[PDB]
Amino acid sequence: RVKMHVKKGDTVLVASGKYKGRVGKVKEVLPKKYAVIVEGVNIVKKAVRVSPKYPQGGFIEKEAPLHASKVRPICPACGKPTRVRKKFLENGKKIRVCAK
Amino acid sequence: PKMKTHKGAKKRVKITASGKVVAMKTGKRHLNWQKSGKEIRQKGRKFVLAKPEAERIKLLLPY
RNA sequence: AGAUGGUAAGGGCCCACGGUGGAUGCCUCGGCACCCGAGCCGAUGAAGGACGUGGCUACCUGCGAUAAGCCAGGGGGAGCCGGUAGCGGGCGUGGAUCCCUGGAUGUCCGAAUGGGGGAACCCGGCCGGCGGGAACGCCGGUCACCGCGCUUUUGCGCGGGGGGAACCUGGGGAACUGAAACAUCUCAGUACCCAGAGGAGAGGAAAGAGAAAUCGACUCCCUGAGUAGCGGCGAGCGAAAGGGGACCAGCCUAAACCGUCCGGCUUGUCCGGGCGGGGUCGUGGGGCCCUCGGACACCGAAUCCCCAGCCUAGCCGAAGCUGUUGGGAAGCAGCGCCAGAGAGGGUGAAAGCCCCGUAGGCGAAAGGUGGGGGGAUAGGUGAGGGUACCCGAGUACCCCGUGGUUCGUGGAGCCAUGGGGGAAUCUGGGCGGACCACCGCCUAAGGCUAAGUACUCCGGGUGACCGAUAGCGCACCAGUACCGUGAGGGAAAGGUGAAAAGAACCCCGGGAGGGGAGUGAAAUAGAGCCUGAAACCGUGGGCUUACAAGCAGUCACGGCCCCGCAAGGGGUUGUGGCGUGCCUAUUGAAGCAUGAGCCGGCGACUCACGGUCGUGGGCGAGCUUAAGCCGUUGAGGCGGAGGCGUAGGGAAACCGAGUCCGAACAGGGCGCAAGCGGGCCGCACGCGGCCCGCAAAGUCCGCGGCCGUGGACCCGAAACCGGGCG
RNA sequence: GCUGGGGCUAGGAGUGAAAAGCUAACCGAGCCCGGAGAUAGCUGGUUCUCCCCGAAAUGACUUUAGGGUCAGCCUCAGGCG
RNA sequence: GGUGGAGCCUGGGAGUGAGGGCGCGAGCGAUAACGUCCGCGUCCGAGCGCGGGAACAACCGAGACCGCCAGCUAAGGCCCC
RNA sequence: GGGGAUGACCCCAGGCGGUAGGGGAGCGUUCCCGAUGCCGAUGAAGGCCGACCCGCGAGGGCGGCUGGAGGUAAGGGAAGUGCGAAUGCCGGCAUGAGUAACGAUAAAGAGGGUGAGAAUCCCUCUCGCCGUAAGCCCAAGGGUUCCUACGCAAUGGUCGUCAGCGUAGGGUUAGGCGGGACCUAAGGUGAAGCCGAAAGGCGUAGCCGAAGGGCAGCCGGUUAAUAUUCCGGCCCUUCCCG
RNA sequence: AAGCCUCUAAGCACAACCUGCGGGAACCCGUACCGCAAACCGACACAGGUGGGCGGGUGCAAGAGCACUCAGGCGCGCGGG
RNA sequence: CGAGGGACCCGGUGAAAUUGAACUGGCCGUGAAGAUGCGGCCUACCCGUGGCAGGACGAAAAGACCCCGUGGAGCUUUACU
Ligand SMILES: [Mg+2]
Ligand SMILES: [Mg+2]
Ligand SMILES: [Mg+2]
Ligand SMILES: [Mg+2]
Ligand SMILES: [Mg+2]
Ligand SMILES: [Mg+2]
Ligand SMILES: [Mg+2]
Ligand SMILES: [Mg+2]
Ligand SMILES: [Mg+2]
Ligand SMILES: [Mg+2]
Ligand SMILES: [Mg+2]
Ligand SMILES: [Mg+2]
Ligand SMILES: [Mg+2]
Ligand SMILES: [Mg+2]
Ligand SMILES: [Mg+2]
Ligand SMILES: [Mg+2]
Ligand SMILES: [Mg+2]
Ligand SMILES: [Mg+2]
Ligand SMILES: [Mg+2]
Ligand SMILES: [Mg+2]
Ligand SMILES: [Mg+2]
Ligand SMILES: [Mg+2]
Ligand SMILES: [Mg+2]
Ligand SMILES: [Mg+2]
Ligand SMILES: [Mg+2]
Ligand SMILES: [Mg+2]
Ligand SMILES: [Mg+2]
Ligand SMILES: [Mg+2]
Ligand SMILES: [Mg+2]
Ligand SMILES: [Mg+2]
Ligand SMILES: [Mg+2]
Ligand SMILES: [Mg+2]
Ligand SMILES: [Mg+2]
Ligand SMILES: [Mg+2]
Ligand SMILES: [Mg+2]
Ligand SMILES: [Mg+2]
Ligand SMILES: [Mg+2]
Ligand SMILES: [Mg+2]
Ligand SMILES: [Mg+2]
Ligand SMILES: [Mg+2]
Ligand SMILES: [Mg+2]
Ligand SMILES: [Mg+2]
Ligand SMILES: [Mg+2]
Ligand SMILES: [Mg+2]
Ligand SMILES: [Mg+2]
Ligand SMILES: [Mg+2]
Ligand SMILES: [Mg+2]
Ligand SMILES: [Mg+2]
Ligand SMILES: [Mg+2]
Ligand SMILES: [Mg+2]
Ligand SMILES: [Mg+2]
Ligand SMILES: [Mg+2]
Ligand SMILES: [Mg+2]
Ligand SMILES: [Mg+2]
Ligand SMILES: [Mg+2]
Ligand SMILES: [Mg+2]
Ligand SMILES: [Mg+2]
Ligand SMILES: [Mg+2]
Ligand SMILES: [Mg+2]
Ligand SMILES: [Mg+2]
Ligand SMILES: [Mg+2]
Ligand SMILES: [Mg+2]
Ligand SMILES: [Mg+2]
Ligand SMILES: [Mg+2]
Ligand SMILES: [Mg+2]
Ligand SMILES: [Mg+2]
Ligand SMILES: [Mg+2]
Ligand SMILES: [Mg+2]
Ligand SMILES: [Mg+2]
Ligand SMILES: [Mg+2]
Ligand SMILES: [Mg+2]
Ligand SMILES: [Mg+2]
Ligand SMILES: [Mg+2]
Ligand SMILES: [Mg+2]
Ligand SMILES: [Mg+2]
Ligand SMILES: [Mg+2]
Ligand SMILES: [Mg+2]
Ligand SMILES: [Mg+2]
Ligand SMILES: [Mg+2]
Ligand SMILES: [Mg+2]
Ligand SMILES: [Mg+2]
Ligand SMILES: [Mg+2]
Ligand SMILES: [Mg+2]
Ligand SMILES: [Mg+2]
Ligand SMILES: [Mg+2]
Ligand SMILES: [Mg+2]
Ligand SMILES: [Mg+2]
Ligand SMILES: [Mg+2]
Ligand SMILES: [Mg+2]
Ligand SMILES: [Mg+2]
Ligand SMILES: [Mg+2]
Ligand SMILES: [Mg+2]
Ligand SMILES: [Mg+2]
Ligand SMILES: [Mg+2]
Ligand SMILES: [Mg+2]
Ligand SMILES: [Mg+2]
Ligand SMILES: [Mg+2]
Ligand SMILES: [Mg+2]
Ligand SMILES: [Mg+2]
Ligand SMILES: [Mg+2]
Ligand SMILES: [Mg+2]
Ligand SMILES: [Mg+2]
Ligand SMILES: [Mg+2]
Ligand SMILES: [Mg+2]
Ligand SMILES: [Mg+2]
Ligand SMILES: [Mg+2]
Ligand SMILES: [Mg+2]
Ligand SMILES: [Mg+2]
Ligand SMILES: [Mg+2]
Ligand SMILES: [Mg+2]
Ligand SMILES: [Mg+2]
Ligand SMILES: [Mg+2]
Ligand SMILES: [Mg+2]
Ligand SMILES: [Mg+2]
Ligand SMILES: [Mg+2]
Ligand SMILES: [Mg+2]
Ligand SMILES: [Mg+2]
Ligand SMILES: [Mg+2]
Ligand SMILES: [Mg+2]
Ligand SMILES: [Mg+2]
Ligand SMILES: [Mg+2]
Ligand SMILES: [Mg+2]
Ligand SMILES: [Mg+2]
Ligand SMILES: [Mg+2]
Ligand SMILES: [Mg+2]
Ligand SMILES: [Mg+2]
Ligand SMILES: [Mg+2]
Ligand SMILES: [Mg+2]
Ligand SMILES: [Mg+2]
Ligand SMILES: [Mg+2]
Ligand SMILES: [Mg+2]
Ligand SMILES: [Mg+2]
Ligand SMILES: [Mg+2]
Ligand SMILES: [Mg+2]
Ligand SMILES: [Mg+2]
Ligand SMILES: [Mg+2]
Ligand SMILES: [Mg+2]
Ligand SMILES: [Mg+2]
Ligand SMILES: [Mg+2]
Ligand SMILES: [Mg+2]
Ligand SMILES: [Mg+2]
Ligand SMILES: [Mg+2]
Ligand SMILES: [Mg+2]
Ligand SMILES: [Mg+2]
Ligand SMILES: [Mg+2]
Ligand SMILES: [Mg+2]
Ligand SMILES: [Mg+2]
Ligand SMILES: [Mg+2]
Ligand SMILES: [Mg+2]
Ligand SMILES: [Mg+2]
Ligand SMILES: [Mg+2]
Ligand SMILES: [Mg+2]
Ligand SMILES: [Mg+2]
Ligand SMILES: [Mg+2]
Ligand SMILES: [Mg+2]
Ligand SMILES: [Mg+2]
Ligand SMILES: [Mg+2]
Ligand SMILES: [Mg+2]
Ligand SMILES: [Mg+2]
Ligand SMILES: [Mg+2]
Ligand SMILES: [Mg+2]
Ligand SMILES: [Mg+2]
Ligand SMILES: [Mg+2]
Ligand SMILES: [Mg+2]
Ligand SMILES: [Mg+2]
Ligand SMILES: [Mg+2]
Ligand SMILES: [Mg+2]
Ligand SMILES: [Mg+2]
Repeated sequence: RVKMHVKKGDTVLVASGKYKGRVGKVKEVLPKKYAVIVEGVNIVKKAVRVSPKYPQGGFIEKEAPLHASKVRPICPACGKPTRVRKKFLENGKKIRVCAK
Repeated sequence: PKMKTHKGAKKRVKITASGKVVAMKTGKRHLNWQKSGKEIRQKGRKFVLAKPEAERIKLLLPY
């Protein structure tokens, strides 16, 4: 029942992947496995012909997730991105007076 | 638990200060008729040899 | 005439590579023990189950025909429709999912309770409703028993039945063992069976204790103390008083006297009962009468009210970047930052500054607790004299038979009594251990009482606690599969990868199974897949065996092969020589005495309380803490109740460097002083005793040997008893 | 006489045309749990290495001879010399 | 005389109390037993470590700390194994 | 015993077989102080080797291969601390061994079909066996084992395309059949009552209790699976209403 | 013992009971398959045991015995030399 | 002597108790007194298939006979209570 440190929507930045740093838009969050699938790691995952949604022989489909402890959320005009604060009349996320 | 003093030993023998065990002589209580003044008289707290190392073991907590 | 090489159906040794096999190494979602918080549920239907519910549902879990749920409130703020995938669908800032509280429904069984019943089924009575509804079915209320109050009988309200890991009280109650048999005794009033109540229970305000004219309810810990004592005086069992502490609360009622009503009836002047005032005592108290008077002032709940606080949801909460090896940085290198936070865990690896939280501070609409703190009420408040009316009836007391206290019949008290006899009401009684007198203590024959103490189903934190043969029987869909009619017994079974990125696609093959290709840091990391040993089964290479006899080995010579520049070394035995497996039990084993098919894992001399001896320390005629109290929650002090020894004899009285045996200074047994480091010359060589070894002299702790009680180095009976199942 | 169905009888007890048979495949007193980790002077087992010394199977006694207490034999530590 | 894992005293700690063979002094036996039970000594047990006796614990020699492709000897042998 | 630089380093003399035992000195494993540390992807624990080095040793270092994330000095402590034996236990794999057996001596043979694969599956033609059953109908008992379709992961004492084996979908239709809304026997429970420390044990009336009594159904067809139930004919019973 | 036949008590005799004539209602469980075996009990597709009924024909005097054979099934789930 | 089911061969599935490792000859002696393993002599190329059971003091059961245990039970009596 851990919540997240990012929202759905809000722009997030990776830190400790195979690639080191690119800007993406988090879709989706998935807090069950605690792993975001933002835009970065395309995967070559195999898929059987049975259905067929791709009627030749395909070998690539949807995505692969990345662990949420790697990523960090940016404030939209700053370059600051590492910290979190809350609690001004509504639980937002504001650091270094950058908006959510 | 804490060991118990052998009450037969406590009522029969008396240990002295320097480790010696003092107890009476036998052959006196039941029949004393056909005995001389020597054999009646010489009941004079005999000493026990090499058994007091197994006799002060049950005269143990109060000695 | 002669002779070495040589043949390997097959074997043996060594080396390399595989398969079966799942030990070791590493992690935990796990249980184990300690600490506290907390501790009953339930006819307004408990604990626990049967059955069913998901669009499709096998199971687990949550729920109950309103059925992975509904309504209200609070938290929470962006993902959801449980584990849990897959097809197919719709929800959310107009606050979804999730957590907590209060509600509603809650089929059927189960105390089961309308009745029957072989539990999860069947059949009903009365009152209303529905189906065309008379006959048939369904739904919503009520209908079991017992004890009380009202109701004169009818009936209406209040409780109880059953279960609960451990604990407690009462009523019954063993046997093996120990005495190296064994019947009294111990085990033991323990295991076990029944009853009720509890968050504790029991006990509790002296007819007490026991020697001091003393203490002053009760419970628990340490002492006293293994002491006094009991015991075939054997085995062994075993206090109490007092003290230091934790806690501290004391009360209610009958009786004598009085008012109402009812009952018997001589309706007299009295008896019997329930209510209202009146009393709770040993300094004797109290009823009635007289005097002192003033309470209209004070105390105060264990009852009730409110509230601080705690619990059932949670929230805020400081501080970092760059480059390199690599797939991955958290490592490494540079410059920094925070700290009331450098505990832990996760993050492709090893992070205070990536995340969750630890430091610290906030948080209750609603429901429980509220022993803590403020208020109210019930209830208590006094002295002298007279009277001798009352102070707990088959009861005290006596006798016989009994249980408990250490008390087993002994001199046998006291506490309750199964039976027999049997009173008194303060000039009456009980106790101070047969008993008598004196002197002291207390009022029995009615009842209640929190706090301190035991235990953990459950919640969390800790651990020189463990790591899938460990740990609870179960870390896993376990009290399950399975065995037994049943009581009951009772398992094994964790690990791919950072991310399934779980191998699309081609080929052989019926499929399975793979060979390629590809993802992947690794595919001998391939789906019960981390590391993957040994026994075991094979494949390939070197040596040697078809005229040699041995618990199979060791030594020597030589041949062959392989390393090393060489010196040298490693595998094999053709021959020579020498040679009776391991352990136990034994006078004696290679033994035709026992155990062992092989490999991997589990396992056998500890611990509590004490005694003796030795050793390392501290102190020394002194040493020394226990229980408990005060402190951060990995920190210590306080706390001389107590114990050993300093003087010992004697059975005790009693005496004391002496005691006892005894008339005795005869004599003897117990102890006694005999001097170790010893400048001690104080100036008298009697040296009195000194710098001075921490010792004659002992205590506390540690570490070892041994011993007693505990199961006590482990395994293994034939049997006995209690409760039940057949 | 044989047998189906519903029952009753049980552990020092039941039943038995009587063997001490049967009582859930084993009955001179069942089975399950608990006391109970009962007891066993009676078998077996008891796990790393090195060094120093080194036994005894004898005597005196026990409802006792296959086990014991003391002495004898051995070792360690402290003293005598 | 004898300085030796000789003795004496105290304390701690076990084990042993089924022994057997050989020579002598004996008993029972049958002057039989690798038979039973004592004493005097040794050995095995505990030296199944070694050489000889063909092989064998007590018959003889000898008391194995380890190593060497060194000698001398004890008992027993010198025709070959 | 000595040189006594007290040397815990070397000389001299003697000794060094050994069970039960007595004593002394060390090695290894789990965890803890040291540890808010050190080592570790340039590779930790563990596994396989070494003809390497040190040690009289239990062993410890160093080198190579595999492995993928932990280990921990020096100096000490606490033990659930060292295994080859217990007709020990647990798990695996051997010998027995390609050996016995393959389950009544009722009996098989042949031609086609399906299928990759047929002595074993389906059809056809012969032969044999039971036929007071080795046939049919019920009650016990068992609980989907019944039928169809698709398959051989496992099972069938061989194979198997078959299966009483696995997956999925269907299938049990009652006023008259058997039970309850009817009754009762043995026996059980049990108002009243009796007895017993408690649990409880007897027990009238009444209740439960059956392959016992009573009660209204016969024939034929239908499916792959239901039949005295569904259907066709035909006959009855109970209760209520006018 | 109940259904059913008959006589009555309280009660009712505008009720109640019986026979006809027409119209309605009839509830809960079992129901497949094996059921003398491969599906029951025996750890097994086990040569064992399992209650009731039909259980034919021909010949032996008869008969549920014997021999064969209708309807019905079966060749026994390892075979070939 | 003949017949069938096994035994024997082949195709398929394929255990079991036992088991220290074994490269396991005979005789004569020794050894705990009944030798494949010890000593001497003789025989024997290695490995199998079918059969006999004389040996491995072969297997099963920790002798079921006897003795001991101050073991435990069943039974008897003028043994005790
Ligand atoms: Mg990087
Ligand atoms: Mg004392
Ligand atoms: Mg070959
Ligand atoms: Mg390999
Ligand atoms: Mg291997
Ligand atoms: Mg495996
Ligand atoms: Mg009620
Ligand atoms: Mg419930
Ligand atoms: Mg469920
Ligand atoms: Mg709100
Ligand atoms: Mg809000
Ligand atoms: Mg989901
Ligand atoms: Mg989908
Ligand atoms: Mg979906
Ligand atoms: Mg939407
Ligand atoms: Mg809300
Ligand atoms: Mg909602
Ligand atoms: Mg609720
Ligand atoms: Mg309801
Ligand atoms: Mg009921
Ligand atoms: Mg009932
Ligand atoms: Mg009505
Ligand atoms: Mg109506
Ligand atoms: Mg109507
Ligand atoms: Mg109630
Ligand atoms: Mg108790
Ligand atoms: Mg009692
Ligand atoms: Mg007894
Ligand atoms: Mg005894
Ligand atoms: Mg007692
Ligand atoms: Mg109760
Ligand atoms: Mg109760
Ligand atoms: Mg309490
Ligand atoms: Mg209390
Ligand atoms: Mg109480
Ligand atoms: Mg009380
Ligand atoms: Mg009182
Ligand atoms: Mg006290
Ligand atoms: Mg006090
Ligand atoms: Mg009154
Ligand atoms: Mg009053
Ligand atoms: Mg309140
Ligand atoms: Mg936060
Ligand atoms: Mg933070
Ligand atoms: Mg970085
Ligand atoms: Mg960290
Ligand atoms: Mg850093
Ligand atoms: Mg906090
Ligand atoms: Mg309350
Ligand atoms: Mg309080
Ligand atoms: Mg009076
Ligand atoms: Mg008495
Ligand atoms: Mg009394
Ligand atoms: Mg009495
Ligand atoms: Mg009295
Ligand atoms: Mg008295
Ligand atoms: Mg009183
Ligand atoms: Mg707990
Ligand atoms: Mg386990
Ligand atoms: Mg493991
Ligand atoms: Mg069963
Ligand atoms: Mg790649
Ligand atoms: Mg692969
Ligand atoms: Mg591949
Ligand atoms: Mg493998
Ligand atoms: Mg697998
Ligand atoms: Mg891993
Ligand atoms: Mg593996
Ligand atoms: Mg080969
Ligand atoms: Mg020759
Ligand atoms: Mg040759
Ligand atoms: Mg040789
Ligand atoms: Mg051993
Ligand atoms: Mg011996
Ligand atoms: Mg042997
Ligand atoms: Mg042998
Ligand atoms: Mg033996
Ligand atoms: Mg054996
Ligand atoms: Mg004197
Ligand atoms: Mg004297
Ligand atoms: Mg002195
Ligand atoms: Mg000690
Ligand atoms: Mg019979
Ligand atoms: Mg019994
Ligand atoms: Mg009897
Ligand atoms: Mg009888
Ligand atoms: Mg029997
Ligand atoms: Mg028996
Ligand atoms: Mg036992
Ligand atoms: Mg006992
Ligand atoms: Mg003894
Ligand atoms: Mg020696
Ligand atoms: Mg001795
Ligand atoms: Mg000495
Ligand atoms: Mg000596
Ligand atoms: Mg003896
Ligand atoms: Mg003797
Ligand atoms: Mg002798
Ligand atoms: Mg002899
Ligand atoms: Mg002789
Ligand atoms: Mg000797
Ligand atoms: Mg020998
Ligand atoms: Mg010789
Ligand atoms: Mg010898
Ligand atoms: Mg020597
Ligand atoms: Mg010479
Ligand atoms: Mg020298
Ligand atoms: Mg010399
Ligand atoms: Mg030695
Ligand atoms: Mg020894
Ligand atoms: Mg461990
Ligand atoms: Mg490093
Ligand atoms: Mg490497
Ligand atoms: Mg480790
Ligand atoms: Mg590998
Ligand atoms: Mg152990
Ligand atoms: Mg083993
Ligand atoms: Mg065996
Ligand atoms: Mg085994
Ligand atoms: Mg063959
Ligand atoms: Mg054969
Ligand atoms: Mg054979
Ligand atoms: Mg055969
Ligand atoms: Mg045949
Ligand atoms: Mg054919
Ligand atoms: Mg054909
Ligand atoms: Mg054809
Ligand atoms: Mg055929
Ligand atoms: Mg049935
Ligand atoms: Mg079955
Ligand atoms: Mg099935
Ligand atoms: Mg088919
Ligand atoms: Mg198959
Ligand atoms: Mg098969
Ligand atoms: Mg096919
Ligand atoms: Mg079928
Ligand atoms: Mg099927
Ligand atoms: Mg009925
Ligand atoms: Mg009805
Ligand atoms: Mg009835
Ligand atoms: Mg009746
Ligand atoms: Mg009856
Ligand atoms: Mg009855
Ligand atoms: Mg009854
Ligand atoms: Mg009937
Ligand atoms: Mg009938
Ligand atoms: Mg019809
Ligand atoms: Mg009648
Ligand atoms: Mg049928
Ligand atoms: Mg049918
Ligand atoms: Mg039949
Ligand atoms: Mg069967
Ligand atoms: Mg068969
Ligand atoms: Mg059969
Ligand atoms: Mg029959
Ligand atoms: Mg004729
Ligand atoms: Mg005829
Ligand atoms: Mg016949
Ligand atoms: Mg036919
Ligand atoms: Mg056939
Ligand atoms: Mg066949
Ligand atoms: Mg067959
Ligand atoms: Mg046959
Ligand atoms: Mg064959
Ligand atoms: Mg011989
Ligand atoms: Mg040999
Ligand atoms: Mg020979
Ligand atoms: Mg034979």
